[PDB]
Amino acid sequence: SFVKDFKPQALGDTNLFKPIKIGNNELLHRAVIPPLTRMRALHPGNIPNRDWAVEYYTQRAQRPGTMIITEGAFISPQAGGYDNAPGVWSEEQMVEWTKIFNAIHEKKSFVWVQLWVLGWAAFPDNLARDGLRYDSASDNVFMDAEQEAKAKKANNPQHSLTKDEIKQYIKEYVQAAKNSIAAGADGVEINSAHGYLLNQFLDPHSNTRTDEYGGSIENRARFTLEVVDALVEAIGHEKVGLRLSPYGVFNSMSGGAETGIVAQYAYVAGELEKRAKAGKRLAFVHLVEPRVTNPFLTEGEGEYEGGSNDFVYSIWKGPVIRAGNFALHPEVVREEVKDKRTLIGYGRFFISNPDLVDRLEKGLPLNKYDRDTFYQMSAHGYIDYPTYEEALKLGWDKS
Ligand SMILES: Cc1cc2nc3c(=O)[nH]c(=O)nc-3n(C[C@H](O)[C@H](O)[C@H](O)COP(=O)(O)O)c2cc1C
Repeated sequence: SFVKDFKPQALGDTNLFKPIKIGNNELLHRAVIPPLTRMRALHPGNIPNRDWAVEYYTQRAQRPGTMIITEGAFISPQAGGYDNAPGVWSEEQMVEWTKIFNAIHEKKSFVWVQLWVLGWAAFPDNLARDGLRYDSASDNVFMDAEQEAKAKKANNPQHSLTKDEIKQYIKEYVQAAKNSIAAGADGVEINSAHGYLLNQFLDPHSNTRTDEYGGSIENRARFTLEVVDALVEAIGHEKVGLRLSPYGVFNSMSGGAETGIVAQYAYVAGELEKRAKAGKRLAFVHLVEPRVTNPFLTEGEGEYEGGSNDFVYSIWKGPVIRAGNFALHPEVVREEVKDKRTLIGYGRFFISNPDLVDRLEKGLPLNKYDRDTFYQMSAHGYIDYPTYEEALKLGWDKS
């Protein structure tokens, strides 16, 4: 069915539908598909689903000039920990990724691959199964109760990365970025948000190191900046974007309770723009909004008013994508896009509406999303959401 008490608003007379150039890509509009894990990848091998992947993406790449940011993908075996999330380190993985990339392109849309590294968010059992470590910045702070229960049951303790293992992850980043480009992706996105490894180093609560990787705004931000600097040399700055979540609390991150949280992030921005002046300006900066501090909280739940993302605009002068409870607040997006370099990432509503863009343009009703199939091994709740026409044919009230 459609969203019940939702009063849609046509957004075609806004900047959301004005073209803009991101990297080498020329989008026909500014409503992007943010990275979304759906757990349909095949085990073993973390192979992208060969039965439904192309169809799912293809349905979403229907409105021409759309920028699609893929589900997070592990850059390596030690970077993962989820059996059904896809990888981007093997041939078997890349063969299926090329098919995907082609279909999106055939529909005249673009595709950026999110490079993923779990850190303490990965299941220790899975890693221990395959003889892998349970990595993280520190080893005297854990994610949560069950995460430590799992870790010990499987006798796979949290391991503080050495400077050499940190370098190894950087190797793995470059390579994954190359195979993504080599396979035909328009560029990659560095996931340095939602509490995964990179964020785990940025954050003062999770990072209690004393070396060159801990102890100061400069040191915490070091691992993140070294990936940006490594990927920029391997595939070029206009094929590299960074995703951050300043006020995120997901996966045990500090957020607005950390009095120095803003200073930590203003520092990352300042350095990104520094490089921008040196010619090397990243394709974008993706920003998860405080509106949502936890993706698995209903729209409206986990809203942080004590903080804002606006400060980034003062430092970074490039394109900035914003994701966070925008679908049901067109009146908010209206104001937000009045700014000239801002894109809106729609997540939960891009799952249920493969034709979201047109619905957004025309202020047409939205399809309710089924929270239960987000992470299901099924095609249902995956590729079977109907477009407006079909919902009308189904009679989701209007026959
Ligand atoms: C099913 C699901 C999976 C997600 N997977 C990822 C992920 O792989 N990486 C990422 O950084 N964000 C992920 N997100 C967060 C989205 O990118 C987006 O920021 C979030 O849904 C908030 O926007 P919304 O209100 O439009 O959904 C996910 C969200 C959902 C609901």
